[PDB]
Parts: sequence; C-alpha cells; structure tokens
Amino acid sequence: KEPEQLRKLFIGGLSFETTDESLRSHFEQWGTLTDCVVMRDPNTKRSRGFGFVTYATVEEVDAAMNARPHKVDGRVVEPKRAVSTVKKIFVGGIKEDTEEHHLRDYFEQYGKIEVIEIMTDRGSGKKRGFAFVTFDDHDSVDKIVIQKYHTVNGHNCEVRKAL
Repeated sequence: KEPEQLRKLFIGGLSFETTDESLRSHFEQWGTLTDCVVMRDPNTKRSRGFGFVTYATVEEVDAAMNARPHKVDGRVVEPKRAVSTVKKIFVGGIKEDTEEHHLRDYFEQYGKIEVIEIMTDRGSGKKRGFAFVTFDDHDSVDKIVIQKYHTVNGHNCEVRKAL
C-alpha cells in the first residue's frame, strides 16, 4: 500500500455548506475514499472552508486531480496533494548531452509543459548540466518531486521545485 500521505488531497476553498458526506460523495467519483473530513471549528462547528480526502491508491489521487476543476456544492475547490505550490522545477545532473526532447518526452507525462530551459554557460554557451521545466499546473510538479528517482537520458537526475 502506498504511504497514506501520498494518497491524501487537501481540498481548499470549500463551500461552508460542504460536509464530510457531500465532500465524500463528490470525491468518491474518482476512487475509494478511506477518509474524508471537512475541517470545522471545534466550538461553533462552522466549516473552516477546507478538508481532506484520502484515496485508497495514488492512481485514484491522480484521477481526482485530472478531473479538476472540481465544483463541490456549487463552488470550485482547490485540491492539492498533501505536503512532502509552484509550476516550475529544477532538473539537475543532466550533463551536456541532454537535449530538450529528452526532457520533454519524460516530463510531458507528468503534465503539460510550457517552457523547457536548458541552462548554458553565459560565457561559453556550453550546457551546464541542468534545466528548468515549467508546467501549466502545479500538480505536475507535485507528482514529480515526490518521486524518489528521475531518469532522463540515462542520467539520474536531481529534481526539485524551482521558485
């Protein structure tokens, strides 16, 4: 079983009318939910406007994220994977033989790429062995940086959020 943290979505921007039950009914469209909670004030029981859902598998999380935008109880909400929000990554260790198509063909499977920037030496124009990739959506980055490994053009790459 995948670690539970990797199976959780934080759902921000809830309708205050959303309940555990309606949040669950919504998000069960994309998978089995092992947990589903709307955060409320301990005293007033008034919604705090966010909650979390936990799916049985990461593929279900992916399904839910791919089904954004989610309108729950009339309001578009903001699902994000639980922490381990940017659209850009640093990709290091790609050396001088890694080209844009290597980066694209790999990373485009995480989501839509807007910019690939292979870093070259300001003086010499030689590849510096790292790149930045900008995606159209943060979940691409969130999926990427939770991976233990990235292999691109046969290189073991170091990938992290870029800001």
